[PDB]
Formats: sequence, C-alpha cells, structure tokens
Amino acid sequence: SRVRQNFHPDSEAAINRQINLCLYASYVYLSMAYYFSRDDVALNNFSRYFLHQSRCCTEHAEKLMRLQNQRGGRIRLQDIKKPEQDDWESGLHAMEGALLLEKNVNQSLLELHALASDKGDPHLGDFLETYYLNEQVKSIKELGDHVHNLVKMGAPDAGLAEYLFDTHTLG
Amino acid sequence: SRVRQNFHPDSEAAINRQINLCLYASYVYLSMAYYFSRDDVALNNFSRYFLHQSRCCTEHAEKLMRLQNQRGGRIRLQDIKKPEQDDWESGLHAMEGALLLEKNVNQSLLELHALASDKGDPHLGDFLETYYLNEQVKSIKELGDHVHNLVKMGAPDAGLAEYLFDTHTLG
Amino acid sequence: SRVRQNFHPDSEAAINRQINLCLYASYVYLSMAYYFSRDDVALNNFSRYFLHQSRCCTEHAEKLMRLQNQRGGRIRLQDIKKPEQDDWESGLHAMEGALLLEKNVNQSLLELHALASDKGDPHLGDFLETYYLNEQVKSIKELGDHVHNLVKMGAPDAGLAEYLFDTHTLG
Amino acid sequence: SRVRQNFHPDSEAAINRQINLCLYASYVYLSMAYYFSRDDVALNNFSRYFLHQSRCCTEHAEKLMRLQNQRGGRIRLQDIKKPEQDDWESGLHAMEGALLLEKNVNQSLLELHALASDKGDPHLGDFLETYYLNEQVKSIKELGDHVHNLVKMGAPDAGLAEYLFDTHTLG
Amino acid sequence: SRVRQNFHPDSEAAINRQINLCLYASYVYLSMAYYFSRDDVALNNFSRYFLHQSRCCTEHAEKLMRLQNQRGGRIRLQDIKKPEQDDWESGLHAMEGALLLEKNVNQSLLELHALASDKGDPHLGDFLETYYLNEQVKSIKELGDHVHNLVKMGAPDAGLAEYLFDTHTLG
Amino acid sequence: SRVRQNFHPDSEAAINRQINLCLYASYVYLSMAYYFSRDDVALNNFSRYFLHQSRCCTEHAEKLMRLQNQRGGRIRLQDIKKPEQDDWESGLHAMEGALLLEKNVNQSLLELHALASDKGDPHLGDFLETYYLNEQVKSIKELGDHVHNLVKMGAPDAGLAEYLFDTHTLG
Ligand SMILES: [Au+]
Ligand SMILES: [Au+]
Ligand SMILES: [Au+]
Ligand SMILES: [Au+]
Ligand SMILES: [Au+]
Ligand SMILES: [Au+]
Ligand SMILES: [Au+]
Ligand SMILES: [Au+]
Ligand SMILES: [Au+]
Ligand SMILES: [Au+]
Ligand SMILES: [Au+]
Ligand SMILES: [Au+]
Repeated sequence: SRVRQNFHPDSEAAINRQINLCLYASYVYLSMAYYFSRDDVALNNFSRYFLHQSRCCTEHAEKLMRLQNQRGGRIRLQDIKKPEQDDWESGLHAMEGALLLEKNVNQSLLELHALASDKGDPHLGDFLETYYLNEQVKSIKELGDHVHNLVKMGAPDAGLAEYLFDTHTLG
Repeated sequence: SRVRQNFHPDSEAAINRQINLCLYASYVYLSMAYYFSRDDVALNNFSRYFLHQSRCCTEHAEKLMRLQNQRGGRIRLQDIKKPEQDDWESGLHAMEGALLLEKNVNQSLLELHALASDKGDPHLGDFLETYYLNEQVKSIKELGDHVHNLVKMGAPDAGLAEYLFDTHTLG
Repeated sequence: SRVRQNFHPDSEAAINRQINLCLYASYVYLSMAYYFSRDDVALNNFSRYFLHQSRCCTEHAEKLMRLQNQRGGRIRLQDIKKPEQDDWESGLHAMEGALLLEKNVNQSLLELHALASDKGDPHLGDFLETYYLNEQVKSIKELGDHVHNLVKMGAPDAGLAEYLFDTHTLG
Repeated sequence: SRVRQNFHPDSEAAINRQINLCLYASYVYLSMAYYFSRDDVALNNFSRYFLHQSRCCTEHAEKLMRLQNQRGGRIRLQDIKKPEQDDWESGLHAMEGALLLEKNVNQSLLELHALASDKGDPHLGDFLETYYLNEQVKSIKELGDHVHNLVKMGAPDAGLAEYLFDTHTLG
Repeated sequence: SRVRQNFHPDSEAAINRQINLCLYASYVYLSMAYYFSRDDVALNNFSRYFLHQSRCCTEHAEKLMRLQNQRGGRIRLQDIKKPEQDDWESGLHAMEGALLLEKNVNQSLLELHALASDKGDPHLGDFLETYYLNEQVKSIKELGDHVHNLVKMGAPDAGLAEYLFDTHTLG
Repeated sequence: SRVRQNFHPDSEAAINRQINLCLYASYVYLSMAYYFSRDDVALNNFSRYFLHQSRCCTEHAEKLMRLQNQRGGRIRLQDIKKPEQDDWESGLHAMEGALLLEKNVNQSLLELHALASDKGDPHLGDFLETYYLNEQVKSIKELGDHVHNLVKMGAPDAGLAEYLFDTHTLG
C-alpha cells in the first residue's frame, strides 16, 4: 500500500483478530439484550443496557476496521461465532457473563498494545490507549458495580432484586 | 410460553433462519462499506451507501428477533458467516453482489411468507408484508438502477465512471 | 477484586503514595493562599492564584482515588503533613516554593509512569500522560514565568514589584 | 498586628485547633465518599452524599482561616490525621461514624464558643453562631434521620436496605 | 533553565530539527498552492487544498516551538530550504510529492518518538502521539486516496481528470 | 504566458526577491515572538505583538506571490535565511531590531517601486502603493513609538520598564 508506514504484518493480523473479537462481543450483548425482552424475563432496562453495550462494541469494531484502512492494512473478516448461550438464566448471570467477556476483550487489547510496543508502533499504541483501554476499564468497573449490587440484593432467587435493580439502577 | 398463540414451530424455526440471514447480509454490506474506504479504492459515498444498507439489514434482523419474542418463540442464534470476498473488486461488482444478495434475501422472505400462509398465521404474513417485502422490492429496484447506470457509464474500466457515480448518484 | 486486571500491587501502592503527595501539595497551596490575605501581606490576587493551584491539586488527588477504585485497588490514606512554613515570606519566595513543589510532584509522577511502563500497565501510563504530565509541565512553566518576572521587577525588596505583579499578571 | 483588637491569644490558638479539626473531618468524609465507589460497595449516592459533607467541612475550615486573618491572628497549620478506617464496612456504619464525628466537631465548636464568651469576644461568638452552630445541628439531625431509617430498614444485613436508601433518600 | 526537568539535550536538539522540517514542509505546500493558481494551471481547489496543508504544517511547527519553551529548551532556527521544484507539473505529481513529503515527515516524528522513549520522556512521547502521529496518518491516508482517484481517472494526461477532481473532491 | 502584458522580466525577478525578503521578515518576527515566551523572558504581549507582525509579513509575501501569478510571472522561491539571532536580548533590543528590519524591507519596496516606474508599470506601482508602502510607514512609525517609550522608561535595565510596557502598551 502506498500509505503503509511502520505497520508490521503481525500488527495487521492482530487487528483483524481484534475486529472479530469485538464483533463477537457485540453479538453476545445483542443476544443478552433480547433475552431480557422475553415474556418470561421481561426486564426491559436490562434489555436496553445490554443493547447499548452491543452498540458500543460495534462502534469499536468499526473503528478498528477504519484503523486498518488508515494504516494501509487489509481487513480480513471471519465468521462471527454465536454466543455460548441463548438462555442467559438471570440478570445476575448475564452481568457476570458480560464482566468475563469484557475482561477477555481487555486481555486481547492489552496483548495488542504489547505487540504494538514490541514493533515500535506508537500510533497503534496511542489508538488503543485513546479509544479502547480506558473505555474497557470503565465498562469493567461498571459491570463489577452491577454484579456487586445484584448479589447483595439477593439476585437471582430473591423476587424483588432484579426487578428493583432494573427499574432503579438501569432505569 | 403463556403468550404463544397460533405460532407454528416451523414458523419459529424459519424466523430463526431469517434472523441469521439478515445478520449475514448486514455483515456483507459492512465488508463492502470498508472496501470502499481503502486507500486504493477511496469511493467514500459508495462506502456510506453500503454502510447504510448494512444498518438497514441490522434493523430488520432485530425486528425479527423482537417478533420472535412478541409471539413467544425463542431466539436461537447461529454463527454469522463471513462474506464471500474481502476484496469486492469494483463499485460495479459490489453493486451486482448486493443485488444478488438482496434477491436471495427476498427469496427467503417470500418462502417465509408462504410458510406463514400455509400455517394460517396472518400476523406473521402481515409483519413480513408491512416491514420486509416492499422494502426489499424498493432496495432491489434501486440496486438495479445503480447497476444499469454504472454499466452504461463504462464501469469498472472507464476511469471516470465510478468516480462520477460516487459523487453524483451516491452523493 | 472482581474488576482487577493487569494491575500490579506495586502500582497500587505507588498510586496511594501519589494520592498523599497531591493532597500534601494541595495543603501547601492552601497555606500559601491564606498567607497572602494576611493584613500585613494583602496581595489578594496572589491569594486567589494559590487557592486555584490548591483546587487543581485536590482535583488530581481525587482523580487518583477514582483511578484506584476503577482498577480494583484499595485506597489507603495517610496523614497529610503540614507545609514546611506558615510564613511564606514574600510573593517571590512563595512562587519559588511552588516551583520546587511542582518539580517534586512531577518527579513522583514520572517515577509512577516508569513503574507503570515496567509493569506493562498502559492504562495507567495513559492516565498519567492524559491528566497529569502535561498539566504539570504547563504549571511548572507558568511558575517559571512568574518567578522570572518577579525577580526582574526587583521582588521582594522593591516596594512596587509584588504589588504591580499582583494587579497585572495575577489580576 | 495593626488590625488586632479584643482578640485573645487563647482564642487564636483555639481557632487554629478548630481549623485542623474541620480539615480532619473533611478528610474523613472524603475517605467515606470513595469507600462507596468501590466496585464491591458501589452506592454512588452514598458516595455523593459524603463528598458533599466533605466540601461543607472544607468550606468551614477555610472560613475559620479567613476569620484568623480578619482578626489579625496567625494561621498555624498542623498535620491532617488520616481517618480511623479506610474500610467503612457499610452505609449504616459510615452514617454512624459521621454522626459521631459531627458531635465531636460540635463539642469543639461549643467549647470554642464558651471560650469566646469567657474572653468577652462577641464577634467570635457571633461568627460561630451564624456560620457553625446551627449548621452543625442541622447536619447532626439529618445524620440521625438517616441512621434511624437505615436501622429500621434492616441495614447492613438486609440486602435491599442500603440499595433502596441510596436510591430514594440519597438520590 | 529553572523549568527544565527530565528533558534530554538530544531531545531538545531533535525538536529543533523537527521544527525546521515542519517549516520546510509548510514551504513546499505553499509552493504547491501557488503553482495551482498559475494562469496555465488554474486549479483553484488544488490551490486551496495545498494552502490548507501549508497552514497545518505551520501550526505543527509553532506547537513544537511552544513545546521547546514549555520544557525549558532553547529554539535554534535554521534556514528553511526552498522546495525541490517551482513547477509541480500536474495535480497528480503534486499529490504524489505531498505523499512522499508527509511520509518523510512521519518518519522523522517516529524517530523523535523513539528518542523520547529511549530517554524516558513520556511527556514528549505523549505530545507527539496526541498532536502529531495520528494527524500524520490521517493526512497520508487522505493523500493516498487522492493519488488513487487521480490515477484511476487518468491524470495527468486525461483532460477532464484533474479538472473534475478539483471541482468534486477538492471542492 | 498568455496573460502577460507590460510586465518586464526585471520586475518579475525583483518581485521574486521581495517575496523572499518578506518571508525572511516573517521568520525574524516568528523568532522574536517565541523568544518572549521563554520562561526566562515571559513577556506574553511582546510575544503576541511580534507574532502579529509575523502574520502581516506572511500575508504581504503571499500577496506578492499572487501578484506574480496575476501578471503571468513565475514564482521562484529561495531558501528563507534564519534570523541573525535566536536570543533577542530584551524587549527594547527586539523592537530596535524590528525597526531596522522594517526600514530594510521598506527600502527594498521603494527600490521595487522605482523599478516599476522606470519600466512604465503603473499596475505594479499602484499595487505597492496600495498594499505595501503606507502599511510599511505605519509599522515603522509604531515601532519608533515603542522604541521611544521603552528607552524613556529605562529599558532594558530598569526592572519595571518592559514588564509595564508589555502590560499597558502591548496589552
Ligand atoms: Au468490542
Ligand atoms: Au463503548
Ligand atoms: Au436483512
Ligand atoms: Au432497510
Ligand atoms: Au497534586
Ligand atoms: Au490543575
Ligand atoms: Au468542619
Ligand atoms: Au456544610
Ligand atoms: Au509539519
Ligand atoms: Au494539520
Ligand atoms: Au514583509
Ligand atoms: Au501587515
């Protein structure tokens, strides 16, 4: 590419892997969003919350695709794997699944940053720091908060817990 | 499900297949969108055009997921297959690929409508007619228009054709 | 902590030390602020200037406390030592004391950044770069400017110097 | 000091002690504020509530420093001791700790007022009455209200109590 | 300098070299801008485009001069060399020359960043990342886009190519 | 050139020399501007004043480049020489240097006008009269005013002089 400069083939490949992972995380969140609008779950603010999470991950996936083009890399898409479950069991189980998902996404981003550093690619390092790493920390912290409150309130077995959390925290 | 009524298991399964197909079509269009923002393609209104196509297909996929929940069906997600190509070759090739994609999506919707009719599900039939069938006809017609003009202008080999089409029709 | 990831115990401890140092710097500046509103000093814009410096350091201390929580560390507070003097002697002496204070704070931040780099913590490195390191450089530069002008004007012994600097530069 | 009049050295010293105590109370409240934004506590309106308490105590400390200067006294700062705990255990425990803290601060203010009266310093007595004594009574009453409601709701062991109090009373 | 801290003499010297290079790039772009307003070239949006490029490089040069002062370095100016050509031959030749110029400027910035990293100067590294490295990537990508479209349209020999590109892309 | 009329080759060459001289004067003023934002000079309105002088000279250089194109001449750029000093010593020394610079620029413009008159080029003569000669007289007069006041105030050795001039005249 006539724009390519200081852009290692390993970084290009790692960006393509991260694109797939952010698309996958978007899909997991979409699955969770529509679990909570089932007639036998019906927690509409959990639904809205995870739909917003899904949009955020889609935006980050697209920004990585833009980055690939900006640097002269070439996007290579792969299948987006279906999520591990269609039935997410409870508000608490979904929040815990989201927390684990984001820590896995965070680990991948940190490994991508370490690669960028190894290859002396400060543009890529800054891109990750500016748009990904602190956003990931904020989301993980928020999910941790939500898990804590749900557990303390007695979710999933206490009948009022997820209902009240849906209407107060996620409202 | 305590909401389920007149909703055949075959229709539920066929809705799950259509959800996957609309997500797949969304992915194809996303792939096309970022092909046109490559530095060696750089047709930004083709890029915008296919990104909009992608959003429309995502909306239709989500509306089918909502429908499944509304009727008491259960969403079952599957892998979203990667598109057939990462390199879409030209503006004309992409428009022709999109036209073929939409005719395939349209055929699936029409088969879904025929199933709904066979199972005496007028709610499902109306849902498809109201939100899917005429939108598909409009999009196919528009893609046909675009293919015709691109071919007549001399795309892909004529150097001004896709450039001028990008700036005039898709601008 | 269920949110903790890639966060080294040394970094957590170093953050707790920096919190104490930023609180201490806030206290020094508060002391300076109220020195200049003594009836036998009465330089109200020096007073306002150092009060603003104090608020800025309090904000940075709180942002480090927020960071500790965001990353799953645990805040451990220590005594905030009283400043070295209650009588800051003159506008020039206070500005020189502030310059030395900020260089000490800056050195601590740079050592914290070097630790973050050693521990492969790019989130922490970026946090320091984004919110602390350039703000410190700007403040040190401004204090250098003020010291230069005060010295050139003949502070502290020239009777008009601090009075005129208070009303023109700090007004 | 050429402004000093009817201002007893004991009152000056007692004002310096009260400044340290109000700064200490500010620090305790800051500690409490950031306890409630831990991922394993996550009661953000408790956090906001105690942060506001902290700002109020900082304002009262500064107003005492202003008073010292207004009367021709000389501010003598001392170390601000760290709070007794970093882990405040629960919303109820923190509210009870705050109530005890404010009664101790109130006792010190009342002793300061008695000193002012003994030394025939009505300006100092009025300053305390106008800006400190009724504000202290209001805050103690409010903390008493909060403690009562938390206890009645079943805090800290009842899972919904602090969550609901956070969102309704402190929201 | 009484403000100088953690600022290596090599970094100071390298900043002075980068200032000259950004001023030089500004001069090249100014030369290109007025080539396109010749009566025998007369592509006024090419002219505007390169004038804007020139202003951007002047701003970056001045920001490096500000940085030198902020850190306590001392600006040392050198001759600004005249550009390689006064006659830039065509819109396509100028865009290709600009692309090569920016890659050379980018290489210098990346080497400056590597120096900052070697000398443990995170303030300088962040300054380059925040204000220079991503701006350079964006400009190189845009120039790549423009070169691609011009080539595909048949520039410089096809009579309509640069005229149409001037009025559509650069308008 | 098909636009060229009554435009002598000597005038074209002399215009190219004046372009270089106005660019050089712009560079001198830029150097002066950033001398006054050194931490050990820190006269920010001197800095602003000379930056404005620099922009004015850049505008006049560009207007001469436009003139060359308007008349069918061909711009030939040369190196822009670095200024005589990086350290401008004082506000007074810089103002005196600027006065000498502008008289040299003025002499060149007057010689250019005499050439235009010799070659019977009234368009060029009017261009110089309308945009250059009275602007030069105004700037020289202003610099003379500033030099006079600085000298009378006791610059550079009197500590208040440049400080007060910076804040009152140049503010
Ligand atoms: Au993601
Ligand atoms: Au997001
Ligand atoms: Au679709
Ligand atoms: Au659509
Ligand atoms: Au601080
Ligand atoms: Au600040
Ligand atoms: Au207090
Ligand atoms: Au208060
Ligand atoms: Au530049
Ligand atoms: Au720029
Ligand atoms: Au000039
Ligand atoms: Au001017």
